[PDB]
Order: sequence, then structure tokens, then C-alpha cells
Amino acid sequence: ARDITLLECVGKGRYGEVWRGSWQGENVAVKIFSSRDEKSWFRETELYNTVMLRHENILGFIASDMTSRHSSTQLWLITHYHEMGSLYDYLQLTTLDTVSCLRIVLSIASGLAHLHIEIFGKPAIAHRDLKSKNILVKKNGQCCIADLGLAVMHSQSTNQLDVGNNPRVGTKRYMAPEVLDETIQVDCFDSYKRVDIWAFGLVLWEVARRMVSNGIVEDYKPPFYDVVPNDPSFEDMRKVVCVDQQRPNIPNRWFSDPTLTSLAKLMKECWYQNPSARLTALRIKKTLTKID
Amino acid sequence: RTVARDITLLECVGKGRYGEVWRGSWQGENVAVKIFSSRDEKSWFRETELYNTVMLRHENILGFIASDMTSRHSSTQLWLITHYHEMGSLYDYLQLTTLDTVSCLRIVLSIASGLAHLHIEIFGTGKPAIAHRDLKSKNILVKKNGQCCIADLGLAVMHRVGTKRYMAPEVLDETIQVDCFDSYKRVDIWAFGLVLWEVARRMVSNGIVEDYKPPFYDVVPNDPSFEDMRKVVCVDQQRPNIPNRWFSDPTLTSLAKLMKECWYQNPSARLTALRIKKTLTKID
Ligand SMILES: COc1cc(-c2cncc(-c3ccc(C4CCN(C)CC4)cc3)c2C)cc(OC)c1OC
Ligand SMILES: COc1cc(-c2cncc(-c3ccc(C4CCN(C)CC4)cc3)c2C)cc(OC)c1OC
Ligand SMILES: COc1cc(-c2cncc(-c3ccc(C4CCN(C)CC4)cc3)c2C)cc(OC)c1OC
Ligand SMILES: COc1cc(-c2cncc(-c3ccc(C4CCN(C)CC4)cc3)c2C)cc(OC)c1OC
Repeated sequence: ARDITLLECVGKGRYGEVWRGSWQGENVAVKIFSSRDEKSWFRETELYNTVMLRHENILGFIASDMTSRHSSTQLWLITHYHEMGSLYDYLQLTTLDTVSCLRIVLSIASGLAHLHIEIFGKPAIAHRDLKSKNILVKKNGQCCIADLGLAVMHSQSTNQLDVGNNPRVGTKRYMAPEVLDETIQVDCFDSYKRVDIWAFGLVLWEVARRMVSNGIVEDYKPPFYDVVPNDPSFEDMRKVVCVDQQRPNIPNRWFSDPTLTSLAKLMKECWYQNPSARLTALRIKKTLTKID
Repeated sequence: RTVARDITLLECVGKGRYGEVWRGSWQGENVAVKIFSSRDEKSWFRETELYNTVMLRHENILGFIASDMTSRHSSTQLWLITHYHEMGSLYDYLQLTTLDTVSCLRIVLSIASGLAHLHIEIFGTGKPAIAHRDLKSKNILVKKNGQCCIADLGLAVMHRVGTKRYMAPEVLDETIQVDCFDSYKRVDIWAFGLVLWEVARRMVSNGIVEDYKPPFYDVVPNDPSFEDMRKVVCVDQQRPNIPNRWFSDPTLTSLAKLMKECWYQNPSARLTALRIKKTLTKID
């Protein structure tokens, strides 16, 4: 049984469209890529060829298709469906307790360490577009990382780095200093891992804002909401992150709560301008495993 | 809307190291389904990457329908779906069938037409230049209208090794200029000249025809080694035999000349696919 029914559109953007569909009686997600993003479709397909990519905290792959008649091409990705939506959606109108906040951020750290660490198989993988819209929320209170169209792969045993062919760049709001100032070392796998760590720290901040302590919580805001225009340009982000050396502010109410005090320390160790000073994904996972 | 993806696999029409090809049915319509071996996964990726870059559409190119990747419990399944040609490969067809002047010319001009379409860069939104890198009579299909189409872009390059029996001298002696796209066109032209020879042998003249044989059948073993081929093609500089009977027939006399000008040791002396088309249009 291969047939799918497209039932409702759950997202439309420059990327294309995502539909809730039905397959063998179950919900699936069907992404139809824009022509503009054909190189993301092919990269995501290369990544999902890897059987040992499968993980609790990585969006589950069902199929990939490229179809054509005459001069028209359609590009399809079929995945598991998460009806709670993205972490971005979820944080807009839910607050968290300690247990839920740590479960979410540990699950994302678990997914990211699974990507970064080679299995001897699954190459080491850097994502390059980590953000709260690219994380889905699951009914077990864990999350899974989505969108491997920009990913970079590295194999330690063979000294092979595969940066793919995709002129797409990461989401501007989440770009590390070395991406915004274009000094990143493009032939260095560790450089791409460190870009993911920066973005992870931003997602940690977005989540922690929504965790209640002492009867107080912050409203959902995206990273740098206070310092850049709506719909910030590459140069807008370069100004605040590289010129102004801005980092997200830590609300002072966090310092009364031991959990949020520990999280503030962790996100600050994701945000050093020196990429080599940043924590590893494995260290973040070990730190979050110890925090309560 | 309903997205009907079910394909009924009806009969296996090919099995090899590459995997399998099946005649299949989608929505009442025959399709061909290549199911890739794990050995040959990179051929699926390369053909899929090429079609994601340029949707080739030509009478003499096998028609693309789909690339499908399906997650299994323990493996990834890779299918390429194309038009189905019930007459099968030119290799298959030549075993039994003999040709007359009109059919022989229609076959070889259709292959040259496909090959020139691959080779040529077209500007606009056009196509990059493409070299095939594994041209042979098993990678050409026969159509009911008497024309052929070129198949298998798993080794194609845009601007696994080729089949050893069809390798040009510069591939066998490792002198090929690998940073020069024209080098890869010239390797295809060599292979084209061998396919021309295979087809010409099956053209009847004055009641005479040669039996089907693959190129170099009289000088190398079955599944020749790289070294077997190097010694024939590079060291001794042998070329396929032209029978005397061809020189009584004006079509086969012209085709002998053409195939000679695809087999020069010096790759830059070989005819271009566009020049081969022009020559073929002036025969008969
Ligand atoms: C993959 O292959 C086959 C596909 C199909 C097929 C099935 N549904 C819909 C379509 C379709 C409709 C509309 C557009 C365009 C039209 C103009 N503009 C507005 C953009 C949209 C594109 C595509 C097709 C082509 C049929 C086939 O054979 C009958 C195929 O061949 C096996
Ligand atoms: C990020 O990337 C991909 C994501 C998905 C995906 C998978 N499950 C569920 C969803 C989803 C469903 C519903 C809502 C919302 C809709 C409106 N409101 C806010 C309530 C609920 C949001 C999101 C998505 C978008 C699939 C993908 O590919 C098939 C993705 O690309 C890799
Ligand atoms: C995913 O996988 C396979 C799909 C198909 C297939 C089946 N029905 C319809 C389609 C279709 C084509 C094109 C559009 C257009 C129409 C609207 N326009 C504005 C944009 C989109 C819609 C639908 C397809 C592509 C066949 C397959 O096998 C032969 C598939 O598996 C390889
Ligand atoms: C070289 O490469 C590819 C070829 C094909 C392909 C396309 N049409 C028809 C065929 C075929 C059908 C039927 C017979 C036989 C059946 C028994 N008897 C009656 C003699 C003839 C042979 C061959 C094939 C093999 C598809 C491919 O991919 C999907 C190929 O790979 C790119």
C-alpha cells in the first residue's frame, strides 16, 4: 500500500507546503517543495538514505519522491505527522513547569548529539538550520528535529567532508556570528557543529522564557525580538550579533530558580564569539541530564 | 486529492549486479521500474541528482517518470521509474533481427540525435552539457517507431566505472584529461562507434549479413579484464574488423568511414555527435 490522501494544508511558505495526509489509515505529513528549494529536497533525501539516522528525537522518514511529466517536476517528502505542531507554535500559548521544560530541552539535546556523533553506520551530521519552527512537539512531551535540507556530513574513518550543493543559508535570526560575518571556515566540520550549538542556545532561551517560576513567566518572543526589525535582514542580524555583540537578555527572575539559573549558565556557554569555546552537544546533553 | 503511488510489478525483464528491472503498471499504463541493488545505490543518486537539475525531455532519451526512496525496517529501497519499451534493448533486438538500409540508418541517426542532445549545452531555462560515460547496446532501447532511446544516466557527468569492453584507449591507459569536460564527450564518441559497428553488421547487403557479436569478440575473453582490453586497444591498437562485403554497399561503405572517425587514438581527432548527425543525414 503506497497511496496517500492529502487532507489539509498545515503550512505554506517560501519552502513550499506541508499537508496532513492519510497513509495505511494513519496521519502522515507530506511536504511539497518549492522549485526554489530543489537542492534542499535532494540533500534531505541523501540524509534519510542513512538507516542509522532513525532516532526518537529526529523526524521519522517514510518516503521521498521526485515526479515529472513534460516540463513540470514535483518534489515530495513523506514523514511522521506530529499534530501538536512545532515548538514555535506550542510555546505561543502554553507555559511549562520544570519537568516539561527539562524534558523538551533534553530531548532536543539528545537529537542534536545523535546528529553530531558518528556511528561506525551514520556519518557525523551538522544541521545548519536549527530553530524552534524546525522542532516538532510529540504527545510524550519530547521533541524531534526536522529539516535536514542544509545538513553537512563528515566521516572520521575516511576523512570525508560532504558539504553538499545548496546555496540556501540558515534562518537569519539564528545565524552564529561567524555565519553573519562570513568568516566561518567552510572546509572544517567542527565549524558547522559550533553553528548548531549557537542556534541551540537560542532555542534554550526561547523555551526557558516559558517556564514558570515563583508565579512569573515571560511572553513568547523570538531571539533578538527587541533589537532588530520585524523580518530582519542578514545585515540587520550582523549589526546586532557582530557589531553590537548582543546576546539575548537573561530575565532577572531566573536567578531565584535553580533550574533556570543552570539553564542561563548553559545557554551563555553556547554563545561565545569564539566558536571553539562553545560546549559540545554531548556535554549539553550530560549537563541537562544532571539538572532538575 | 488522492496521490496514487501503487505500481503493480508484473514481470522481471532484467536482473544483474545493478538490481532488477520490472515491467509495471501505473493507472493502466506500462512503466519500467529499476530496483537498485545496494551495490549500485550511487547510480540512483547520480541519475536523480541530474534530473533534479535538468528535466531532460527528448525523443531519443529514455523518458523519466519518477525517483522513489522508501524506508524499510532495516534498509532503504530505491526505484527509478521510466517509460516502458516493450521491444527491449538494441543488444536484445540485434540478436535475432536483421536490418535494411532504412532501418539501420533510422536506428543509428536516432542514437546520434540522443547523444548530441546530451552533449550540447543550451542557454536560458536550457540544459548543461552531459556526458553519458557508459554508452553501449544494452543501454539503448528500441521503440515501435523504429527509433531508439539512450538509457542509464547513473555515471553521467554535467558541465562504478564504464563497461570495460567499450572503454576508449585514454581510459584504459589512464591518460584521459579528467579536468576537461570535452574528454568525456570523446569517450562517448568512441563507444558510439562500437555501437555503430554492432548495428551495421546486422544490415543485409547482397544477401549477406554478419551474426551478432559484441565489439572485440574475436580478441578478448567474455568479461574481459581491464588489462585484456588495454593490450588490445592501447598496446596493439586493434579496431573492430570491417568485412569486405561492406565495400559493395554504399551505406555500409559510408558507415565504415564514420566508425573509423570515432576510433582515432587521439581523442581530439574524433568526430563530434553533431558532425555524425550531419554525415548520417547525407547517407542515402
Ligand atoms: C509523474 O508522472 C505522471 C504524472 C501525472 C500527473 C498526475 N496528476 C497531476 C499531474 C499534473 C497536473 C497539473 C500540473 C501543472 C499544470 C500547470 N500549472 C498550473 C502547474 C501544475 C502538473 C502535473 C500529472 C502530470 C500523469 C502521468 O501520466 C498520465 C504521469 O506519467 C506516468
Ligand atoms: C519543519 O519541517 C517539517 C515539519 C513537518 C510537520 C510534521 N508534523 C506536523 C507538522 C505540523 C502540523 C500542524 C501544525 C499546526 C497548524 C496550525 N496550528 C499552529 C496548529 C497545528 C504545525 C506543524 C509539520 C509542519 C513535516 C515536514 O516534512 C514532511 C517538515 O519538513 C522536513
Ligand atoms: C509522491 O509519489 C508519487 C506521486 C505520483 C503522482 C500521483 N498522482 C498525482 C501526482 C501529482 C502530480 C502533480 C501535481 C501538481 C498539481 C497541482 N500543481 C499546482 C502542483 C502539483 C499533483 C499531483 C503525482 C506526482 C506518482 C508516483 O508514481 C508514478 C509517485 O511515486 C513515485
Ligand atoms: C538500460 O537501462 C534501463 C532500461 C529500462 C527498460 C525500459 N523499457 C523496457 C525494458 C525491457 C522490457 C522488456 C524486455 C524483454 C521482455 C522479454 N522479451 C519480450 C524480450 C524483451 C527487455 C527490456 C527495460 C529494461 C529501464 C530502466 O530503468 C527503469 C533502465 O535503467 C535506467
